[PDB]
Amino acid sequence: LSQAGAHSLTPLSMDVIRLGEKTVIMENLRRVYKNTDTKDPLERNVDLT
Amino acid sequence: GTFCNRLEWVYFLTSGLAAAAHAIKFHDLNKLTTGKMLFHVQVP
Amino acid sequence: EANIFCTFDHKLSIADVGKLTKLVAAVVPIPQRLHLIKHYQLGLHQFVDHTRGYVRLRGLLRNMTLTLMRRVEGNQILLHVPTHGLLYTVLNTGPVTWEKGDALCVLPPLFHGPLARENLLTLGQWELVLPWIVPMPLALEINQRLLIM
Amino acid sequence: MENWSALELLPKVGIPTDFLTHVKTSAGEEMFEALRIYYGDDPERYNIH
Amino acid sequence: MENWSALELLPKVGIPTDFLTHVKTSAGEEMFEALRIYYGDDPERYNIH
Amino acid sequence: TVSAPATYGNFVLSPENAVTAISYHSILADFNSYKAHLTSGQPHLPNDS
Amino acid sequence: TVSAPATYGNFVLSPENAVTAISYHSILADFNSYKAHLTSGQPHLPNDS
Repeated sequence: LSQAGAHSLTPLSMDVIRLGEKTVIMENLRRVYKNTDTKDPLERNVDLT
Repeated sequence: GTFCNRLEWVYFLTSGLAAAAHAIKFHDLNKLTTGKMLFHVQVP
Repeated sequence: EANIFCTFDHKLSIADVGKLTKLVAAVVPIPQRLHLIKHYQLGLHQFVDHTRGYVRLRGLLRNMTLTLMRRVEGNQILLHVPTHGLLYTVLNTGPVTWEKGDALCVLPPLFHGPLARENLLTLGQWELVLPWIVPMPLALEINQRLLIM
Repeated sequence: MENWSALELLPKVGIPTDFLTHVKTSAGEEMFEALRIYYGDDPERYNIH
Repeated sequence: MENWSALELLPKVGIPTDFLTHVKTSAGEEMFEALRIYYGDDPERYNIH
Repeated sequence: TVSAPATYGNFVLSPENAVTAISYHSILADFNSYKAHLTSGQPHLPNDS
Repeated sequence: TVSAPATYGNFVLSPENAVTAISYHSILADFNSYKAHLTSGQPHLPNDS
């Protein structure tokens, strides 16, 4: 699978955070659901009883 | 006594309120009725 | 004092300013004789009421002040009250002929019979109704006829 | 409605307009389809929107 | 009553848009006036008179 | 022997006429001569469109 | 200390703007850019008026 594909690489900018030598990319998805129709699946309706 | 000679002056573009504005001089507002801008947008 | 500025809460399109620009030197009634006035009390539309009395409209109109319509420029009206004595010009839409020699009076308008009901200004519900300018013998004739009635 | 300001303001074409009857006789007897007659100097051409 | 054929036909300068809320909410709740909200593709822009 | 026009005289729309056709639903024939004679202040066109 | 626009936005109408203004009572700003981008076919302007 890793032998299959992923040949070249390109640099691009984003933002990361460092937590216990683990760097993880922070991301938000407002630009993919800005003026769209479907609801953002991170916005959720939880329900207690 | 003497005259109230201590008067001073203020300008528009010296004020920072022009940062909220886009000042445009155009000598025919009296011949102008409305000013419209119409926007077209497709949705993703 | 003399030049009276009115306004509009609604925008005028090109049709509205087009039918306003043929209303220059028309006499309109103003009840207040104030300076910064508003367009809902302009004209007789706030005072017109069918099945209320023509004589009431007649008395309030002869009690109302009169002014001349000149120079709209877009959301502005520039009413000017005519001074007493000086020559002015008038433009009537009341379907009645005139004469170089007679005098005039101002009466609440009647229906002529074609029933147009469009005095070339309407803003939503609000409309403009113009007082008829009537030559003196017809004015005293309609006055005496409503008195006999 | 035909804006007669557009006629009173635009440069026209010089024509020796010759017709047999009088102008007012052709006018009031309605040979044409739309007229616009002012007997003074109408200032309605001067204001543009 | 504005000429929407004149909007769809004439060349238009592009922008990065920013509506505060979602744009269909702004259309359905009238932040502006004369909102042409046709779905699909209406070919009524083609015929010119 | 009389000298007749050998073909129909062609009428062509100006590119300036096209914008008035789309936007304002009207055509003013020979628009550029009107604009030039208006700018120059000349009141009478030397010829008709 | 920041920069500031030293004078007002001097904006003026074209001659064909004046002709459309007297004819059809309307102004379409930067008319020549609209006409040139319409004849070329590029449907996106660089800037507005």
